[PDB]
Amino acid sequence: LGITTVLTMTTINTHLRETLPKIPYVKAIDMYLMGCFVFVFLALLEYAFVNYIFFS
Amino acid sequence: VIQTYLPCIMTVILSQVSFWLNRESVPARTVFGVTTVLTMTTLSISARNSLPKVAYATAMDWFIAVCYAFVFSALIEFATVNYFTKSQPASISKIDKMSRIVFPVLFGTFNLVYWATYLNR
Repeated sequence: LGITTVLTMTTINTHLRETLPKIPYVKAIDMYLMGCFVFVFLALLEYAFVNYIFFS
Repeated sequence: VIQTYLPCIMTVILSQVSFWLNRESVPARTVFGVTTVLTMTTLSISARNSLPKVAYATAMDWFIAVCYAFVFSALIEFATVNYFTKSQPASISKIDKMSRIVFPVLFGTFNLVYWATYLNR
């Protein structure tokens, strides 16, 4: 579940930003997308941490 | 019809087949739900290429959204049964037995209302 959500986030990043010019600075949706990516990445990392706490 | 509506209907039905797998087959149910949700996400993304950037939802957006709701409810059903089979062990199997018919019936009535609407509009 987590790896597929990460995959989908990385997929949509390009399918959205391809409609904008290659400016260097962050837009609103850049901040939003990286925030959501952080949440998804932590949702994945949580289970790895659960395995490390368990198998130790 | 063949480009968007049949893919959406097939995805919605493809989510509900997972209700016939046994509750203990966690990875299979999980992958059904996830993959069908991704299918709906990509269908929603691609449908937007057919139009200019209109700032209001169209009819096909309504249909895609409702099918997405059915898909995500199919995932939520598995989440609920997987929670209760551990938390309070069982009669919890009646959740599967009910959804297994209710979701098809509700999706069918949704279609009977939607198409009855926009063929007479």
